[PDB]
Amino acid sequence: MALGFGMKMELQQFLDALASSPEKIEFETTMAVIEDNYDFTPAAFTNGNTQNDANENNGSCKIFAFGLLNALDKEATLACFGRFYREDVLLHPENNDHQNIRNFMVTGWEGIQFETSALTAK
Amino acid sequence: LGFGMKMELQQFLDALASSPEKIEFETTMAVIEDNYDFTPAAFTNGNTQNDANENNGSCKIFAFGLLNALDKEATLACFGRFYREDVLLHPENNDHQNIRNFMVTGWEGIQFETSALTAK
Repeated sequence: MALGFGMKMELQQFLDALASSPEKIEFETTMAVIEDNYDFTPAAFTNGNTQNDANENNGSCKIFAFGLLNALDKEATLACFGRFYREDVLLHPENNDHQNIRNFMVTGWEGIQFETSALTAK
Repeated sequence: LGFGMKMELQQFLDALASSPEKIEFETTMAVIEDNYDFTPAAFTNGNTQNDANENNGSCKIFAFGLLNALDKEATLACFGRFYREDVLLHPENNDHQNIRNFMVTGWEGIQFETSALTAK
Protein backbone atom coordinates (compact mmCIF):
# COMPACT_ATOMS: atom_id res chain seq x y z
CA MET A 1 0.00 0.00 0.00
CA ALA A 2 1.11 3.54 -0.83
CA LEU A 3 0.75 5.13 2.64
CA GLY A 4 1.42 2.28 5.09
CA PHE A 5 0.29 -1.04 6.52
CA GLY A 6 -3.46 -1.65 6.45
CA MET A 7 -3.85 1.75 4.78
CA LYS A 8 -5.42 1.74 1.31
CA MET A 9 -6.80 4.81 -0.39
CA GLU A 10 -10.48 4.17 -1.08
CA LEU A 11 -11.43 4.59 -4.74
CA GLN A 12 -15.02 5.81 -4.27
CA GLN A 13 -14.12 8.70 -1.93
CA PHE A 14 -11.38 9.82 -4.30
CA LEU A 15 -13.83 9.90 -7.25
CA ASP A 16 -16.42 11.73 -5.11
CA ALA A 17 -13.83 14.29 -4.05
CA LEU A 18 -12.64 14.73 -7.64
CA ALA A 19 -16.27 15.35 -8.69
CA SER A 20 -16.88 17.94 -5.94
CA SER A 21 -13.61 19.93 -5.87
CA PRO A 22 -11.33 18.86 -8.78
CA GLU A 23 -9.09 21.87 -8.17
CA LYS A 24 -8.10 20.43 -4.74
CA ILE A 25 -6.91 17.07 -6.07
CA GLU A 26 -3.12 16.63 -5.99
CA PHE A 27 -1.05 14.46 -8.33
CA GLU A 28 0.31 12.44 -5.36
CA THR A 29 -3.27 11.67 -4.30
CA THR A 30 -4.19 10.39 -7.74
CA MET A 31 -1.03 8.25 -7.81
CA ALA A 32 -1.71 6.74 -4.36
CA VAL A 33 -5.22 5.82 -5.43
CA ILE A 34 -4.07 4.29 -8.71
CA GLU A 35 -1.20 2.36 -7.09
CA ASP A 36 -3.41 1.04 -4.31
CA ASN A 37 -6.35 0.00 -6.51
CA TYR A 38 -4.85 -1.25 -9.76
CA ASP A 39 -2.18 -3.41 -11.25
CA PHE A 40 -0.35 -1.49 -13.97
CA THR A 41 1.10 -2.84 -17.17
CA PRO A 42 2.74 -0.58 -19.77
CA ALA A 43 0.82 0.30 -22.95
CA ALA A 44 1.47 2.37 -26.06
CA PHE A 45 -1.03 5.17 -26.61
CA THR A 46 -1.57 8.09 -28.94
CA ASN A 47 -2.77 11.40 -27.60
CA GLY A 48 -3.67 13.83 -30.40
CA ASN A 49 -0.37 14.92 -31.94
CA THR A 50 1.80 13.02 -29.49
CA GLN A 51 2.51 9.27 -29.38
CA ASN A 52 3.82 7.27 -26.41
CA ASP A 53 5.50 3.88 -26.68
CA ALA A 54 4.91 1.33 -23.93
CA ASN A 55 7.05 2.41 -20.96
CA GLU A 56 7.22 6.01 -22.19
CA ASN A 57 5.40 8.49 -19.94
CA ASN A 58 4.02 5.78 -17.63
CA GLY A 59 2.52 8.41 -15.28
CA SER A 60 0.37 9.86 -18.07
CA CYS A 61 -0.42 6.36 -19.29
CA LYS A 62 -1.76 5.50 -15.81
CA ILE A 63 -3.89 8.61 -15.50
CA PHE A 64 -5.55 8.22 -18.92
CA ALA A 65 -6.14 4.50 -18.33
CA PHE A 66 -7.70 5.44 -14.95
CA GLY A 67 -9.84 8.13 -16.64
CA LEU A 68 -11.13 5.53 -19.08
CA LEU A 69 -11.97 2.88 -16.46
CA ASN A 70 -13.78 5.46 -14.30
CA ALA A 71 -15.51 7.35 -17.13
CA LEU A 72 -13.91 10.67 -16.15
CA ASP A 73 -14.63 13.71 -18.33
CA LYS A 74 -11.83 15.82 -19.84
CA GLU A 75 -11.84 18.36 -17.05
CA ALA A 76 -11.77 15.65 -14.31
CA THR A 77 -8.96 13.77 -16.08
CA LEU A 78 -6.86 16.94 -16.34
CA ALA A 79 -7.52 17.61 -12.64
CA CYS A 80 -6.00 14.21 -11.75
CA PHE A 81 -2.63 15.63 -12.86
CA GLY A 82 -2.86 18.06 -9.89
CA ARG A 83 -0.14 20.74 -9.94
CA PHE A 84 1.35 19.43 -13.22
CA TYR A 85 -1.85 20.68 -14.84
CA ARG A 86 -2.84 23.52 -12.53
CA GLU A 87 0.67 25.06 -12.16
CA ASP A 88 3.20 23.69 -14.64
CA VAL A 89 0.86 23.81 -17.59
CA LEU A 90 -1.92 26.34 -16.93
CA LEU A 91 0.34 29.08 -15.53
CA HIS A 92 3.01 28.68 -18.21
CA PRO A 93 1.28 28.24 -21.57
CA GLU A 94 4.49 28.56 -23.61
CA ASN A 95 6.48 25.89 -21.76
CA ASN A 96 6.93 22.50 -23.43
CA ASP A 97 6.77 20.14 -20.45
CA HIS A 98 4.02 17.55 -19.85
CA GLN A 99 3.26 17.10 -23.55
CA ASN A 100 0.50 14.64 -22.72
CA ILE A 101 -1.37 17.20 -20.61
CA ARG A 102 -0.89 19.90 -23.26
CA ASN A 103 -2.11 17.62 -26.05
CA PHE A 104 -5.09 16.32 -24.13
CA MET A 105 -6.19 19.93 -23.46
CA VAL A 106 -6.50 20.38 -27.23
CA THR A 107 -7.91 17.07 -28.53
CA GLY A 108 -9.36 15.49 -25.36
CA TRP A 109 -10.68 11.93 -25.25
CA GLU A 110 -11.31 11.95 -29.00
CA GLY A 111 -7.53 12.12 -29.47
CA ILE A 112 -6.72 9.24 -27.10
CA GLN A 113 -6.14 5.71 -28.44
CA PHE A 114 -4.58 2.89 -26.40
CA GLU A 115 -2.93 -0.05 -28.12
CA THR A 116 -3.82 -2.23 -25.15
CA SER A 117 -5.09 -1.84 -21.57
CA ALA A 118 -2.81 -0.55 -18.84
CA LEU A 119 -4.83 -1.09 -15.64
CA THR A 120 -6.72 -3.93 -13.95
CA ALA A 121 -8.53 -3.49 -10.64
CA LYS A 122 -7.01 -5.24 -7.56
CA LEU B 1 -21.97 -9.80 -43.91
CA GLY B 2 -19.89 -10.95 -46.91
CA PHE B 3 -16.19 -11.72 -46.96
CA GLY B 4 -14.15 -8.51 -46.69
CA MET B 5 -17.02 -6.43 -45.33
CA LYS B 6 -16.34 -4.49 -42.12
CA MET B 7 -18.24 -1.62 -40.61
CA GLU B 8 -16.12 1.53 -40.56
CA LEU B 9 -15.98 3.15 -37.14
CA GLN B 10 -15.83 6.80 -38.25
CA GLN B 11 -19.02 6.67 -40.34
CA PHE B 12 -20.96 5.11 -37.47
CA LEU B 13 -19.84 7.93 -35.13
CA ASP B 14 -20.64 10.59 -37.72
CA ALA B 15 -24.09 9.08 -38.29
CA LEU B 16 -24.73 8.87 -34.56
CA ALA B 17 -23.77 12.56 -34.23
CA SER B 18 -25.96 13.64 -37.16
CA SER B 19 -29.12 11.50 -36.70
CA PRO B 20 -28.97 9.57 -33.38
CA GLU B 21 -32.60 8.37 -33.68
CA LYS B 22 -31.69 6.40 -36.80
CA ILE B 23 -29.12 4.35 -34.89
CA GLU B 24 -30.28 0.79 -34.19
CA PHE B 25 -29.01 -1.72 -31.63
CA GLU B 26 -28.01 -4.24 -34.33
CA THR B 27 -25.85 -1.58 -35.97
CA THR B 28 -24.16 -0.72 -32.69
CA MET B 29 -23.44 -4.41 -31.98
CA ALA B 30 -21.99 -4.88 -35.49
CA VAL B 31 -19.73 -1.84 -35.28
CA ILE B 32 -18.41 -2.99 -31.89
CA GLU B 33 -17.83 -6.54 -33.11
CA ASP B 34 -16.05 -5.35 -36.26
CA ASN B 35 -13.86 -2.80 -34.55
CA TYR B 36 -12.88 -4.24 -31.14
CA ASP B 37 -11.70 -7.30 -29.30
CA PHE B 38 -14.02 -7.85 -26.37
CA THR B 39 -12.92 -9.04 -22.94
CA PRO B 40 -15.70 -9.52 -20.40
CA ALA B 41 -15.37 -6.99 -17.58
CA ALA B 42 -17.04 -6.35 -14.25
CA PHE B 43 -18.50 -2.87 -13.87
CA THR B 44 -20.77 -0.85 -11.63
CA ASN B 45 -23.44 1.49 -12.96
CA GLY B 46 -25.07 3.63 -10.30
CA ASN B 47 -27.07 1.15 -8.26
CA THR B 48 -26.40 -1.92 -10.45
CA GLN B 49 -23.35 -4.20 -10.23
CA ASN B 50 -22.44 -6.32 -13.26
CA ASP B 51 -20.09 -9.32 -12.96
CA ALA B 52 -17.74 -10.04 -15.84
CA ASN B 53 -19.82 -11.85 -18.50
CA GLU B 54 -23.07 -10.50 -17.12
CA ASN B 55 -24.98 -8.01 -19.31
CA ASN B 56 -22.40 -8.05 -22.13
CA GLY B 57 -24.48 -5.77 -24.37
CA SER B 58 -24.41 -2.94 -21.79
CA CYS B 59 -20.76 -3.69 -20.97
CA LYS B 60 -19.82 -3.26 -24.65
CA ILE B 61 -21.88 -0.14 -25.21
CA PHE B 62 -20.54 1.72 -22.16
CA ALA B 63 -16.96 0.73 -23.00
CA PHE B 64 -17.54 1.84 -26.61
CA GLY B 65 -18.96 5.19 -25.41
CA LEU B 66 -15.87 5.83 -23.32
CA LEU B 67 -13.40 4.89 -26.04
CA ASN B 68 -15.18 7.23 -28.50
CA ALA B 69 -15.82 10.15 -26.13
CA LEU B 70 -19.62 9.89 -26.32
CA ASP B 71 -21.80 11.89 -23.96
CA LYS B 72 -24.65 10.34 -21.96
CA GLU B 73 -27.34 10.94 -24.56
CA ALA B 74 -25.24 9.66 -27.52
CA THR B 75 -24.43 6.55 -25.48
CA LEU B 76 -28.11 5.91 -24.68
CA ALA B 77 -28.87 6.27 -28.42
CA CYS B 78 -26.56 3.33 -29.11
CA PHE B 79 -29.09 1.08 -27.25
CA GLY B 80 -31.58 1.94 -30.03
CA ARG B 81 -35.13 0.69 -29.40
CA PHE B 82 -34.21 -0.71 -25.96
CA TYR B 83 -33.69 2.84 -24.78
CA ARG B 84 -36.16 4.69 -27.08
CA GLU B 85 -39.12 2.33 -26.73
CA ASP B 86 -38.70 -0.21 -23.88
CA VAL B 87 -37.30 2.21 -21.34
CA LEU B 88 -38.40 5.77 -22.31
CA LEU B 89 -42.01 4.88 -22.97
CA HIS B 90 -42.33 2.62 -19.90
CA PRO B 91 -41.00 4.31 -16.76
CA GLU B 92 -42.98 1.84 -14.55
CA ASN B 93 -41.22 -1.28 -15.93
CA ASN B 94 -37.91 -2.53 -14.50
CA ASP B 95 -36.23 -4.24 -17.43
CA HIS B 96 -32.95 -2.95 -18.93
CA GLN B 97 -31.55 -1.98 -15.52
CA ASN B 98 -28.27 -0.72 -16.98
CA ILE B 99 -30.08 1.67 -19.34
CA ARG B 100 -32.38 2.82 -16.51
CA ASN B 101 -29.44 3.43 -14.17
CA PHE B 102 -27.30 5.20 -16.74
CA MET B 103 -30.15 7.62 -17.54
CA VAL B 104 -30.05 8.84 -13.94
CA THR B 105 -26.39 8.69 -12.86
CA GLY B 106 -24.61 8.83 -16.26
CA TRP B 107 -20.83 8.50 -16.53
CA GLU B 108 -20.39 9.57 -12.88
CA GLY B 109 -22.08 6.28 -11.93
CA ILE B 110 -19.90 4.09 -14.23
CA GLN B 111 -16.75 2.32 -13.01
CA PHE B 112 -15.05 -0.55 -14.93
CA GLU B 113 -12.70 -2.95 -13.10
CA THR B 114 -10.99 -3.87 -16.35
CA SER B 115 -11.03 -2.60 -19.93
CA ALA B 116 -13.73 -4.37 -22.02
CA LEU B 117 -12.72 -3.26 -25.54
CA THR B 118 -9.40 -3.00 -27.33
CA ALA B 119 -9.22 -1.54 -30.86
CA LYS B 120 -8.68 -4.02 -33.73
